[PDB]
Amino acid sequence: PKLYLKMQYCVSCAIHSKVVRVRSVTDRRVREPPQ
RNA sequence: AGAAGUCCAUUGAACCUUAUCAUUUAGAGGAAGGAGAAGUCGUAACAAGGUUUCCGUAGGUGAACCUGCGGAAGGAUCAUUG
Ligand SMILES: [K+]
Ligand SMILES: [K+]
Ligand SMILES: [K+]
Ligand SMILES: [Mg+2]
Ligand SMILES: [Mg+2]
Ligand SMILES: [Mg+2]
Repeated sequence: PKLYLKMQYCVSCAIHSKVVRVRSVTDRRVREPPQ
C-alpha cells in the first residue's frame, strides 16, 4: 500500500523545517513548483 | 389764587428672599504628566531580538510584561496541477 499525508504548516514551522526558504525579491514572485 | 399736609394710582431707584447662567478666586489632602551628563532591578522591542511581531477583548504578575479567544502581515512563506 501507500501512505497519504496532507501536511499544513504555519510560516514559522515551514521556514524552520526548510519546507520553504527565504528567496530574493525577484525570485519570490515565482509561483511555479520546483521541477 | 393758593403753601404745608393728606388719599389712591403711575414711573420706579434701593434693599431682602429663591433659583439659574457668566467671569474670577481660597482650599487640608489626593492623584496625573513633563524636564533634568554620568542612580537601582531586570531585558520587553529592534536579527526568527533568541517564545515572530502587532490589533481588539479578558484575566494575572516588582517592572518591563505573560497568558486565553478571534483577527492582520506592517512575516521569517507572493510557490506543490503535489
Ligand atoms: K515578546
Ligand atoms: K518581529
Ligand atoms: K515581588
Ligand atoms: Mg528580548
Ligand atoms: Mg527570551
Ligand atoms: Mg520575542
